[PDB]
Amino acid sequence: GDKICLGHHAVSNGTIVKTLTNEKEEVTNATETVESKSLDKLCMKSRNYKDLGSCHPIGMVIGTPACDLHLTGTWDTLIERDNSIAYCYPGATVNEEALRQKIMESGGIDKISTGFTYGSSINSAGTTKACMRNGGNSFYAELKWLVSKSKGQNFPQTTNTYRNTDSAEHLIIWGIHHPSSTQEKNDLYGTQSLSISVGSSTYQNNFVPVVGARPQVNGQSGRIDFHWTMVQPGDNITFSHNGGLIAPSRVSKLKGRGLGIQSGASVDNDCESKCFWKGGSINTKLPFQNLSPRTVGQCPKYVNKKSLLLATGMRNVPE
Amino acid sequence: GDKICLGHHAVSNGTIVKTLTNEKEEVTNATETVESKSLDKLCMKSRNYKDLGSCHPIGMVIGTPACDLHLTGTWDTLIERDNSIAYCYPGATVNEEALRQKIMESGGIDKISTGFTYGSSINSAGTTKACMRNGGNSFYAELKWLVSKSKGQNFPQTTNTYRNTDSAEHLIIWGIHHPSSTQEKNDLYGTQSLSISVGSSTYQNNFVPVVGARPQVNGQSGRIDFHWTMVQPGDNITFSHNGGLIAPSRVSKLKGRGLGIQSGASVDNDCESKCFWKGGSINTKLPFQNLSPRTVGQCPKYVNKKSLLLATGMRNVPE
Amino acid sequence: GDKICLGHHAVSNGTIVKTLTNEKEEVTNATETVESKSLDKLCMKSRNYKDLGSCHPIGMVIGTPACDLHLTGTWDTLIERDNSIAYCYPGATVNEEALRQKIMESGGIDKISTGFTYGSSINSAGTTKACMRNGGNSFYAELKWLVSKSKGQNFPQTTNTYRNTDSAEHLIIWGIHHPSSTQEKNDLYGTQSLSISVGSSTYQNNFVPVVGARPQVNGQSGRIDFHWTMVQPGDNITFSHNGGLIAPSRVSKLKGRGLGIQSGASVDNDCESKCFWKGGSINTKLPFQNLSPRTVGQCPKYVNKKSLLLATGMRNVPE
Amino acid sequence: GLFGAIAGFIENGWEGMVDGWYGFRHQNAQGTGQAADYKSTQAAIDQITGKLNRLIEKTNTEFESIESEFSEIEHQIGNIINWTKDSITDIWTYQAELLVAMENQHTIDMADSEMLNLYERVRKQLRQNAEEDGKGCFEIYHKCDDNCMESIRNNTYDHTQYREEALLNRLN
Amino acid sequence: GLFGAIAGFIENGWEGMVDGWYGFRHQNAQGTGQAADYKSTQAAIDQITGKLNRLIEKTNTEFESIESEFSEIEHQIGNIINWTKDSITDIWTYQAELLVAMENQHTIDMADSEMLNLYERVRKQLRQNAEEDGKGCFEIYHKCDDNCMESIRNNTYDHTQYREEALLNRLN
Amino acid sequence: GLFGAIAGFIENGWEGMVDGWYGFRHQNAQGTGQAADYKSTQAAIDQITGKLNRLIEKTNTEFESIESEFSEIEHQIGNIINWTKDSITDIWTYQAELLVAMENQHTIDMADSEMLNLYERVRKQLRQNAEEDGKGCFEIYHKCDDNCMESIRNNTYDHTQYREEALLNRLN
Ligand SMILES: *[C@@H]1O[C@H](CO)[C@@H](O)[C@H](O)[C@H]1NC(C)=O
Ligand SMILES: *[C@@H]1O[C@H](CO)[C@@H](O)[C@H](O)[C@H]1NC(C)=O
Ligand SMILES: *[C@@H]1O[C@H](CO)[C@@H](O)[C@H](O)[C@H]1NC(C)=O
Ligand SMILES: *[C@@H]1O[C@H](CO)[C@@H](O)[C@H](O)[C@H]1NC(C)=O
Ligand SMILES: *[C@@H]1O[C@H](CO)[C@@H](O)[C@H](O)[C@H]1NC(C)=O
Ligand SMILES: *[C@@H]1O[C@H](CO)[C@@H](O)[C@H](O)[C@H]1NC(C)=O
Ligand SMILES: *[C@@H]1O[C@H](CO)[C@@H](O)[C@H](O)[C@H]1NC(C)=O
Ligand SMILES: *[C@@H]1O[C@H](CO)[C@@H](O)[C@H](O)[C@H]1NC(C)=O
Ligand SMILES: *[C@@H]1O[C@H](CO)[C@@H](O)[C@H](O)[C@H]1NC(C)=O
Ligand SMILES: *[C@H]1O[C@H](CO)[C@@H](O)[C@H](O)[C@H]1NC(C)=O
Ligand SMILES: *[C@H]1O[C@H](CO)[C@@H](O)[C@H](O)[C@H]1NC(C)=O
Ligand SMILES: *[C@H]1O[C@H](CO)[C@@H](O)[C@H](O)[C@H]1NC(C)=O
Repeated sequence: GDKICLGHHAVSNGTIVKTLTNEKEEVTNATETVESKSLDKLCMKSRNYKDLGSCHPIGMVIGTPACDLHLTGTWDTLIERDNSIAYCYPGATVNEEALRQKIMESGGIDKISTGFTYGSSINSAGTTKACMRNGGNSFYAELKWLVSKSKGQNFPQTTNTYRNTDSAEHLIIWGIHHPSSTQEKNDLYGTQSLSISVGSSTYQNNFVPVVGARPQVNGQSGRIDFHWTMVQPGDNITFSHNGGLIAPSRVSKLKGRGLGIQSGASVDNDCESKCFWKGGSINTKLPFQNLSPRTVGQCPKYVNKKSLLLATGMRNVPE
Repeated sequence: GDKICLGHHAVSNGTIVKTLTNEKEEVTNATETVESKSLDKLCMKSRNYKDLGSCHPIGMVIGTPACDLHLTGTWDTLIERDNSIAYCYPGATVNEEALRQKIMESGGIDKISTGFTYGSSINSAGTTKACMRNGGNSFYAELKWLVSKSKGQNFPQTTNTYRNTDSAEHLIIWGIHHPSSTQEKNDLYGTQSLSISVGSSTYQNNFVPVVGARPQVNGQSGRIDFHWTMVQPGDNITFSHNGGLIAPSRVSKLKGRGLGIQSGASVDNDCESKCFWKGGSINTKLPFQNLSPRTVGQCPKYVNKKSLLLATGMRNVPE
Repeated sequence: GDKICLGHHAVSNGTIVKTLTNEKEEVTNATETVESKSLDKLCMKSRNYKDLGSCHPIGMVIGTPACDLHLTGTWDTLIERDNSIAYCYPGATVNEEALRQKIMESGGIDKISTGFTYGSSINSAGTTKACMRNGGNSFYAELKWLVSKSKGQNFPQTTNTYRNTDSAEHLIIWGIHHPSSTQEKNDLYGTQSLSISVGSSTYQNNFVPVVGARPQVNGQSGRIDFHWTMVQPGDNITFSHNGGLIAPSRVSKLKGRGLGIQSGASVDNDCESKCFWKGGSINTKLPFQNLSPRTVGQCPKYVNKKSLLLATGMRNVPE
Repeated sequence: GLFGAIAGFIENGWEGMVDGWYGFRHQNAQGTGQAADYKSTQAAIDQITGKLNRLIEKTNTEFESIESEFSEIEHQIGNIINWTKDSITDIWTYQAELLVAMENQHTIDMADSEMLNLYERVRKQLRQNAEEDGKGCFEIYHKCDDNCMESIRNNTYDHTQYREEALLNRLN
Repeated sequence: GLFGAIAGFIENGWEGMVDGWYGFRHQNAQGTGQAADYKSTQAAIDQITGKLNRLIEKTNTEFESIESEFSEIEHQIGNIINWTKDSITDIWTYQAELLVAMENQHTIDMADSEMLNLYERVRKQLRQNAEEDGKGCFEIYHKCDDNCMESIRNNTYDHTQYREEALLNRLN
Repeated sequence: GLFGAIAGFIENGWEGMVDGWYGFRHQNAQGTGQAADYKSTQAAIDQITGKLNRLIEKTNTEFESIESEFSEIEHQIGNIINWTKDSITDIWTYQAELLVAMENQHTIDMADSEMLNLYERVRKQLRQNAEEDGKGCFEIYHKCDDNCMESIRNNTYDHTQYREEALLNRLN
């Protein structure tokens, strides 16, 4: 008899995949579902980015010299680098991390003046060689180191209140100076008990500068501790102080939304991407990726597999 | 030959669904799996609810005037509204949010008296125009503003200890008065260094009232810092003070379990529900819902889909 | 015609499982996927474990009597029990929980001497009946209760700084004594204002011992507040004080990584396990378990099912 | 599809059939008829009901608020919550999308299967007395009046009774 | 079910069959017999073992305590942990419930399939020389002794060899 | 496998076939030939493409860093994050593993099905004019030249035209 036979194709070039019943199935073809390749750069095409270079986000709000180019601006993307400078005079901010995060998600900052005036017996322009600009000693651009105008004299009881007349919350930072010696305290402020209280309608806190001997950084054995809040629209914030306050001259308004990236990778304006990590930028249509759990933007989900092949052909049965 | 033919049904009114292969499959029928409808109300049928209205949960524990109807009670459901009042004399409580949460999960509060007595030279019934009742000046119902009985006199060193003789932990709140002027401090308490220490077997802390000016609310430029702990059964808590303590007259026992709802929706006693959100109440047998990730009770899981149709018929092939 | 018939097997011994369609399908056989059995012991075979017994991890760092066997060591597994002792003289440590966690995650501790010397007028070997060893009064092994050598004498202004010359961060703890009476303060230290400041490059704080009465524990009505930091390699930490400091004699270096287990179950050295919980040890090849969400090590995932049967046979159709 | 019947060798559905999901349709000397199959229609419906009973009316577990709708909370802890919540929404939406996709794939392929089973049933009933058209029909090589057609529909048709004539007409 | 054999046209299982999962049963002039099919039984068992090997043996990742069992802590951060842990438990219990449900659906339908495949194998092997009963049996229109029955069971049955007469007895 | 064709009764693939996935291959008086089936090959490819279009191209949701890459964060809150992240990685790696496994099981079984559907198509076309070999071939009991072979491949073959001869050669 004559005959007609039905059959399928095969390849010698077979591929192995996993199923519900078998861990090695040859199929004719298959495709990778887990992205393993990343670009060694930050793909910034068609984004208003801000590369902070040596500036740390917090320095933008207090006005460290390293951050002079970045005291104001708008951006949809902020880039932090690893040994960026936040502080000139040694110190620390309370809830630094929260503050760092609010700025990195902000998409822009504007500076509004406090209008605080002090009157004589206060010298409101203290400077230090820890915060150089040039020529000479300077201080944080957004704050004022207030000091008795006369060396030994007691610092006057003073009161300053800032009033938010905008319709958006403003961020206020201030510092408290912790001097290195009882002599230094006496010279900058009184020989009197120091006390600083800060109060709004929704916030209330008290501080005491504290004297003591400490290592030098870098620089100085004294310190500044920064503290901050949000002032609601229409609210007033009052500072009551008699020495030790590092007062705000400008407050900050954070503007909208932006993507904050922490990376040392260099910027590239010719590729686009919606996904970033420390090692750069990830651009793929695959649903999963191999590279890092710590990513930002619109990212495929991180998995612990080197490879997951999806079959794109039938079972392979060679001749 | 005579013929018999086998076939299936179809419909002119076809429906589209998704499969593994195809994003538009016509089937004869299908049913929605994602709930999208919510009720504009809080379905309280057959629940012992408590609507706090203008009272903030924290005001129930210190006894703000707005919370007089809610100083004790049992409930299986507590409702908070958005501009509820916690404080009459301005202040803030440490770990407010934890405290607010413990109460919203509590299902009832009882008030147990501290029995603290003071002896003369102390006037233990200070009142203020900031906390009005009927008639005249009042104070928080659960606390006592202790003050020198004679205006300029030093406040006596005093000691009060509360002992938990129940078999459940009790919540103790107390305040520390931060006065607005050295004059006001001098008039309420001594001209002496103030110091307040609080100690149990499992808790220990020291406080210092701090003088300073803060915006008037609304009212006053002084403030009160509220602090709290749990006192274990059988444990004692002692207060050592010489002016500045706002002492507890009653402590609180939180009773069991309840569902805490934060919503502005109005209550309805004719529908029932096990699921609630800010926008009201959600009542469905479907496994998913569309309305909010922020829900409380026994809720379907939130998803980012408008619609997910489950096929309840075969593939639809019309004539 | 002669007949050949095809058929499958069945059993009288049928089992019920769930499918997509049916909640009750008889199949010929099935197997459990959710582990429900645990061992009431801690399987420690082939691990360098340390069972702390009555010692609390924090006591290892300050040197409570109960912890004398555990002041140094290396381990890959640390076991805590429920009413372990941390303190002899009553007190509390700030951020106790973080400290407890750092130790339970540590895999070993070494003690490095501070080398602080004091000179006469200071008696640096204060002891108490609250911290007994053999024979007589003692104190925490890693700290020194400094006291005026003469009963009524003012305590000398003193300064000690410790320098980390290792290449790993060291943990320093210190205490601050809050005495029970002005009489006790006067006898241990001066009749003078007490003040203690502590400062490094990364840390800076001041303390004031506070006199006051608190319940006897049990023992004493005074208290100690423990405070701690990490001293970075190369950094100095200085203590300035005039009475009230409980000084470190030794600091701690935490060494690598280890599994911290909290359980009351007794140890067994002849089973092995990678998964532990309060109730003991879980050893299974099944992907899920029934016993606790709170487990440590390499554990199957917790589920809320008593049982989930996987079919290992066909549909069962009996005769 | 998978079983090659619905949208396979049967060209299309019958919109006139409203008594059931699968069914019969005949033509003989006395005219035409239409009728639904109970056993196959019920088989399909019961498994869809089974699916619906598993997804609907499950009991959910209790969750309390971990955030405040009204008092903004510490920003660091807020971000950790937002992150965890969005991370969980992504998981549930994906699962839901997967669940429905695969259940639907199965429902459709199930329905195709029940149609094939009904075909195979009838084919075996008619033994050598009929031949498959290829379009879903069987041509019967004997004269099959309305009672004969009913016998096929209620599984009482005896092929033996018509075998000798069927074979004779197949051999011409 | 899906493939219409198990709980389909084969009305029930054989409890006497304990050598294997699928098998044969015959009747000819020399009496009756029963015998299991190796290839089909092994095909089904191996895919169950495949499933079992995937669900057993997975390597788990290390976790540390983020709570204290004994010095119960602080409340705000606790509530966030409870929430996150219950949220995850819901996810794993659901997945488990889905995993098993669908694997079971597949196991059952797989087993049905291997039974159909065994039927189809034999049907094609007998060519023109047998007819399907409709109940899972083939009626053989030639005289088939115990060796002939074995040929069918190991796919060595030669259609050519009995065709002459099979046809002859079908011609009636 | 499930449908018993690929790695079933068809013993192997054709590597010479590069025009499509499924196809025909003949032998008659004029020699041999090979040709691919469009409809079945397209049916299989389109469903693989469908699968690929669901897994690729998905839109993701936006996430911010809750960790710092550069500054040490509080150890307690860090541990809670590590826990939550590892907990979520476990979930996604498991799901991915499951997704692919089951999609692959389905792809393979789909492809088998299309091969069966092509078989069944041709079987029904040839009516009583051919017989199944059992290994994927049909033996034609009439003389089928190259135009006749094409008629089968383009669904234009009329069985009635060759029936009388076919039956005659089936009967002797
Ligand atoms: C072999 O298979 C790969 C897919 O794995 C395919 O893309 C490629 O074209 C093939 N190569 C050759 C030379 O046939
Ligand atoms: C293998 O995979 C992809 C699609 O998944 C395809 O583009 C590629 O050409 C394939 N290779 C062959 C030879 O089919
Ligand atoms: C301070 O802010 C309050 C709103 O809380 C406002 O009523 C008041 O007018 C402001 N101060 C003055 C002097 O207007
Ligand atoms: C039309 O079909 C829909 C579902 O697609 C069904 O709910 C409705 O009852 C049907 N109505 C008519 C008139 O066919
Ligand atoms: C559509 O499905 C629902 C249940 O899923 C059912 O109540 C209704 O009968 C269906 N509509 C039609 C026309 O069958
Ligand atoms: C204080 O509480 C303790 C329990 O810790 C108890 O033994 C003691 O009697 C109490 N003291 C007083 C004065 O009641
Ligand atoms: C039951 O199924 C299990 C699956 O592990 C298998 O080991 C065992 O042999 C089976 N027993 C019976 C009686 O089928
Ligand atoms: C104090 O610390 C600095 C580094 O921070 C170091 O240079 C110096 O040697 C230290 N002081 C002493 C006396 O060792
Ligand atoms: C099929 O069943 C009916 C009852 O539903 C029965 O009365 C009838 O006699 C049967 N059909 C024929 C052709 O006998
Ligand atoms: C999530 O929390 C952040 C603060 O960390 C807040 O800005 C944001 O509004 C919250 N999410 C939404 C949807 O509001
Ligand atoms: C969960 O944590 C809360 C404190 O936030 C605690 O009250 C509760 O007991 C914990 N859950 C269980 C099961 O105990
Ligand atoms: C098969 O179809 C083609 C159309 O492409 C037609 O030209 C051809 O004539 C058909 N077959 C035969 C045998 O004629």
